[PDB]
Amino acid sequence: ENVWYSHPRKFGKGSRQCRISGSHSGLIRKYGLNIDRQSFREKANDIGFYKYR
Amino acid sequence: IEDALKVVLRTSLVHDGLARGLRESAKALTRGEGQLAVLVESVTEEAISKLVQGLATENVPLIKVADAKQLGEWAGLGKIDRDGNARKVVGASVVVVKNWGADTQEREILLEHFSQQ
Amino acid sequence: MLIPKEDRKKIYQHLFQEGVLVAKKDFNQPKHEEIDTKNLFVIKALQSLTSKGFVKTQFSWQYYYYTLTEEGVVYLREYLNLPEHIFPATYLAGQS
Amino acid sequence: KKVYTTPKKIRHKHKKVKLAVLNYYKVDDEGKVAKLRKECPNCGPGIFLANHGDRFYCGKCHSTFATQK
Amino acid sequence: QEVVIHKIRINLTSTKVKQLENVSANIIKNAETFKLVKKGPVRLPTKVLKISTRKTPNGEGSKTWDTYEMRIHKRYIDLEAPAHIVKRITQITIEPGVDVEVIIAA
Ligand SMILES: [Zn+2]
Repeated sequence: ENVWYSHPRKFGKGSRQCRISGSHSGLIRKYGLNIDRQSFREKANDIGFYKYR
Repeated sequence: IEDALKVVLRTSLVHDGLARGLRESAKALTRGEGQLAVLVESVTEEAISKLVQGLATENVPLIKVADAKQLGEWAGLGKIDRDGNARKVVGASVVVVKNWGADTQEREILLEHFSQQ
Repeated sequence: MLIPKEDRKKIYQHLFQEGVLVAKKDFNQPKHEEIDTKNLFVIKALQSLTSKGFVKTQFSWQYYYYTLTEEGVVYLREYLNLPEHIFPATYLAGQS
Repeated sequence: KKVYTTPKKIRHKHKKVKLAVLNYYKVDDEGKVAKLRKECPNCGPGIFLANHGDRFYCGKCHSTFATQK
Repeated sequence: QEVVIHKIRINLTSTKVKQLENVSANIIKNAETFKLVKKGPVRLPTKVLKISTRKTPNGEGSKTWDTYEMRIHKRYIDLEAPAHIVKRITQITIEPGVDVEVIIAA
């Protein structure tokens, strides 16, 4: 409820936020994925990226 | 006896309109909001009761009578869980009904008996 | 958590109407979708509801996945009084 | 982990302040009910104001209302 | 009863090539059966979506990189054809994977 609990979280690490764990380190924003690297590694074959070259 | 009591309390609970206590009751009274007020005839001081009556007079109608604890039980205050009561004890003090819900029964009959003889 | 009662009631009603609740782990934020309340409160309410059976919970991709059992539904109805034969979507209506 | 931090100063939170109250809405001996102190017209007559010292202040719309007399 | 020529572009999008090929074949067959003016399935530069990522989740170790890539196939078709019937045609036959998009203009 507090109108003093949050300052601007506009960019960098604020709005630039994870879409799996809730982390902030290693954020591939390419094609608007917003996934962490490690998670992506174990999921990319389902999202559709592979090891062709 | 008294169909527009328990049922009315239930309706109030459904639609949020049991201004239970003093301050809440007063608030309900101040404008055309509180339709029916239930007080206790047998309480300490009685000055408070008189004040309540005055406020009502300033909608007016009041159902008097005693039996505070029973009224409290009817209205539902505390923890239910089972089917009935399951508390220590709770009185009525002053309860002002702001809602009505469904008609029929003795809704207007009790009122007629009281306000309009 | 202590939620303003009316808001809580509204939330409950919405849940009943749906049979499904979301609200992500996006705390602090102004307002949830569909229901016009602060999210934290909603989440807490949901958790409370779950605590005794009632609802289901999954934390997947920070989403929260809230759906009620029939007993839970009944309890919800009791909480908000509401007459017989008012349906979420567990009771089938369409054709597929 | 490094342990213990004491810069002192501790407090509870706030008192409810119980009382018996309702000296407001004052009564004349069977005839008329009288409104003590002050009450807010902007929020609705009946909603009582608070008097402090050259200030009359609402509770429901707190920071919104201030009156001087 | 309408009979009005649209002159319409239809774009396909697919991560899978075989499915796309099948869809193209289907479209060609449809064109043949109804006898319609077309520009034969035109290929595009296939966008390869490269995400370069260190395979190590901690960083401690040798410098190993993996470029996780997704080759995306477009392929479009141009149909100079009538109205309602054409619309009906350009909706049916769906393979899992390939997305069919029909635009507008009359
Ligand atoms: Zn005010």
